[PDB]
Amino acid sequence: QLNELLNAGEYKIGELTFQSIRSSQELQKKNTIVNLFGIVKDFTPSRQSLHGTKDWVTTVYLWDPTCDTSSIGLQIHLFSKQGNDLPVIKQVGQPLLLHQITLRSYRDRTQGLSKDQFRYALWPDFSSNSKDTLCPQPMPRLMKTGDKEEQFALLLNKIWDEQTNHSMDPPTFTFNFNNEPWVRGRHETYLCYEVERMHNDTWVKLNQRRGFLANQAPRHAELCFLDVIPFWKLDLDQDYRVTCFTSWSPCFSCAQEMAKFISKNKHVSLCIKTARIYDDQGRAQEGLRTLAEAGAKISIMTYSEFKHCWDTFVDHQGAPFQPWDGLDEHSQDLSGRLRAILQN
DNA sequence: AGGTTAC
Ligand SMILES: [Zn+2]
Repeated sequence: QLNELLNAGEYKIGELTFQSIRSSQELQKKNTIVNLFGIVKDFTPSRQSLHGTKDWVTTVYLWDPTCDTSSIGLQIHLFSKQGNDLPVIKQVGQPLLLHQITLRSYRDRTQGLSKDQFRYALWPDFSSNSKDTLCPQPMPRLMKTGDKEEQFALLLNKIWDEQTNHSMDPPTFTFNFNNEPWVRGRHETYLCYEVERMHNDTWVKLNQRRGFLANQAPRHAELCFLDVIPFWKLDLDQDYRVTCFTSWSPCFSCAQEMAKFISKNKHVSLCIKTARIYDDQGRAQEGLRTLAEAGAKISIMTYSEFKHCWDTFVDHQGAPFQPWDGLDEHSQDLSGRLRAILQN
C-alpha cells in the first residue's frame, strides 16, 4: 500500500493531495503551491528575522522515503506575522503535515516557502524513548487530522527510525541472543541486518547501511524488515545480498513472505543467520525448507557472528563481547538440528 | 512586490 504512493509524485491522503519530497526537490521557473507530509530530519527554532519584513521564521527539513537514508531533506522556511503560532518542534523525527507551501529557487537549490494561510499538523516521535516529544501546539495554524493520516504519519516515523537506529541496549542483546536450544521468555524476534553492494566483483562491506529491529504485538520482526527494503533506493542493475541476524529463526508464515520476496526481487539475495532454531513442532521445519528451496541461505550463528553483531549492532560503549558457557556447544547441536531439517 | 526576511 505504501510503495506505489510515492512513485507518481502526487499521492492523496484524506482529501489533500501531497507531493513527494524528491519530486519537490526539482523545479520549474514559476512558483507552485504544494502539500507536504514527511519527517523532520532537522529544524531550527522560531526566532525573529533580522531583515526584510522581519517576520518570524522556523526552518524545517522534511524527508520521506523518496529521499535516500543519508539525505537531509527539503529546506522549508515557515514564516508568520505573530510567530507565536509557528509549529513547536521538540526533536528530530516528528512527522509533519504542511498545508499550502510554495516551491521556489534560491541560488540553485529548491526551497519551500510558507503561504500566508499555511497550516500544519504535528505528531510525536513515536519510536523515540520519550512520550512527550510532541508538546501542545499553537491553535491558529493547527489542523484537525484523523486516524487515516495517523497510519501514514506513524508509517513514515517507523521507516525513518528503522534507518536511523543502529545501536541497541547491551542487556537486551544478552537476553534475546542467548543460543540455548529451548528458552523462555524471549517472545520477540530481534533481527540485525547488513546490506552488501556488488562492485569490483566483490561485496562492498556496508557499515552505515546496517540496521536492527524488534517486533510488535501480537506484526512480526521479519515482516517489518521487508517493509524497509523497498525504501532503500536500490540500483536495479546492481545485485545485492542481505545478511540478517535473528534471535529466533523465522516462523512458517514469515518464511513464506521472505520466500515470496526472493520471487519479487530479482536483484536481492537473502542470507539468514539465527541464534536459536524456532521449532513449533508444526510447520516451522517446513518453513525452513520452503525458504531454503526458494533460494535463501540459512545457517546457525557461530562465535564469528556473535562477535560481529556485538561489534556492529550493540552500544557496548567499550566492552568487548563476553561469551557465555556452551555457546559453541549449542551452536553445534543446532548445526546438526538444521542439517537434519533440510534432509526431511 | 509573492517570495524579502531565512540563507
Ligand atoms: Zn514469524
